[PDB]
Amino acid sequence: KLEFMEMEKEFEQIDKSGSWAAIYQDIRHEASDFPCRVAKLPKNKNRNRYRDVSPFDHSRIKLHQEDNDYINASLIKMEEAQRSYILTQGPLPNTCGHFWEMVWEQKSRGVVMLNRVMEKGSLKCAQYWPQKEEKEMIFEDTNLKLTLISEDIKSYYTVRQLELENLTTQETREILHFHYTTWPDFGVPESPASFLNFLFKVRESGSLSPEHGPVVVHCSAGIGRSGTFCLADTCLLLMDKRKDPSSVDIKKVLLEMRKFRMGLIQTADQLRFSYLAVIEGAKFIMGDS
Ligand SMILES: O=P(O)(O)C(F)(F)c1ccc(CC(Cc2ccc(C(F)(F)P(=O)(O)O)cc2)(c2ccccc2)n2nnc3ccccc32)cc1
Repeated sequence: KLEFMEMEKEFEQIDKSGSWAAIYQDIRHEASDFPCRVAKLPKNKNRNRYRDVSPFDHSRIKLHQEDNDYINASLIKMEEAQRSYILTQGPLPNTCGHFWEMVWEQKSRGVVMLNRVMEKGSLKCAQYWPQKEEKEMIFEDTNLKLTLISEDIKSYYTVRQLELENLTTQETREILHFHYTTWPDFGVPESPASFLNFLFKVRESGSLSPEHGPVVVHCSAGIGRSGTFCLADTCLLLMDKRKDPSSVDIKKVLLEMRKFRMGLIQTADQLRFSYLAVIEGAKFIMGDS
């Protein structure tokens, strides 16, 4: 498979020449820009975790509710890869109900969390799901109830089964929560293997299938590690769908993705890691004969 050796040789070359930073800065400065007027309305200020991270008006997710339909969340639809994702911020203490409301309305089956719950700090996230099976939580504003059904804690991530119920209709659905616990803000996962294993667990669960609503992906701001996660998944899908893997251009795919939500992939190391996981990941998908 000389085609992979090439990419690897290229990757090695970029590593040698120390040009990941330059490649990344080139990509980000060609990023598109769109309005975020709704995110900037005075009434939505307390719904945004970060002043400068906002969903574009054209791709933001709307809550089918009365008062305010706003949530800092964006729909990323990748046409060629045949995959959609909803990227959002780690829930605020006042937006946890909106968060589950969105999961319901969009019929999402899975939630991928890539950050850690933080009570203090400028990079945090509220405890939006039950820590204890016996202590379920009710979101009064959106009339929803959620219960932890199961939990399987592993080394790099935790998989949970939750049960969400619309109190207005007594209906209930099973939501899978995949929490990668060792991914620091502005950092990279423990390792490619670790990341790929987590990603494969999410895939095999069916949470990403078109049958359900888009998987909801978030970290703290919903752009750096969420951006890295989605880019890798997307490129993997493309290398398998396309006749030749080497034809996948990380820059072009990242730019396409950035049309839907700003700042996806926050550091050059995240970009490099992204391509490293795609190289290794794609090798796996085509070699277990
Ligand atoms: O994995 P993630 O997504 O959770 C992350 F860790 F990468 C992340 C954490 C925090 C921020 C908001 C930030 C910094 C910031 C602001 C705007 C952007 C952007 F997308 F708009 P850009 O196009 O410029 O690349 C990017 C980064 C922050 C950094 C450090 C500490 C706290 C918050 N932020 N948001 N608003 C800010 C106002 C002042 C300073 C920093 C701000 C952004 C990303």
